[PDB]
Amino acid sequence: MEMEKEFEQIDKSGSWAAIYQDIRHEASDFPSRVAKLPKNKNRNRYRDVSPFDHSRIKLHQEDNDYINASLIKMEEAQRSYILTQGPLPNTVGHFWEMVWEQKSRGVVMLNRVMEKGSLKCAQYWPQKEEKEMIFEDTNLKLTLISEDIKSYYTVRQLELENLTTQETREILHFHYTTWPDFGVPESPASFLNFLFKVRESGSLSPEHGPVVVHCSAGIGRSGTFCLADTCLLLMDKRKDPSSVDIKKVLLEMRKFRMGLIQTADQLRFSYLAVIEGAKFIMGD
Repeated sequence: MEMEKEFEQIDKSGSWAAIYQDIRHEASDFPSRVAKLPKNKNRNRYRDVSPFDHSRIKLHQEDNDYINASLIKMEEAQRSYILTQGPLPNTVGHFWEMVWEQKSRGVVMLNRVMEKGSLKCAQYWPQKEEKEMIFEDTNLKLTLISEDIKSYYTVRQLELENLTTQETREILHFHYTTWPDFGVPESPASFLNFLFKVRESGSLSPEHGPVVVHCSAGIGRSGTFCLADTCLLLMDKRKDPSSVDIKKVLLEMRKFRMGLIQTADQLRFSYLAVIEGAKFIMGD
């Protein structure tokens, strides 16, 4: 069924809450035993958001290999993503260790450091060229190279140096700065423009490791980003684009991380973004 008609049908009948609860009921349940070990309590932001054991990213250290992060591997679309929580005061070094070890080119951030008057993640990158950051627990150095501030997003060039080997790499930071404190955006236009800027950079392409994408918990806004990207690519690749079923794609992604898409409003917004984005994919 053409999602655009499915959309109007759900909208006229006002059944978004019912559709969304169906997804919650059918979603996969896999173990997350490592996340729940006592030694990892200060590595999790939220008690009820954990990576599954089978898909969690492992840090390359013998001490403790745990980070709250998951690999979402989309086989038909030929895209992979790492979804993670916003870094905590005690996990900023782990976060950049994972970026290094997984050979990522881009980091996508969908929240502000403070929202609703509370801290939603650590200030984990440098704000001035001449004030670099050193993460002593993981032996990394991070320097701000340049910053481009636009009305709806900011893009930063960063240098990450492995101090053990003195290798350096350029990392691109894509920061969507205008998601509202409550609810979802009224139009998907600026979110789609942002997605296309990330694509254009190479950060989603198979010559690099998976993009790292986060918000506060790494499931709501972060799930909207990867869901929209994968659905648009499938519409490009298939003979019949109307065969792409956004609920089926979301359930496939939920095999790899729990809770993706947190509200019925986020589900509706994801439909809207794909419907409007397709009017470029099909050739306009």
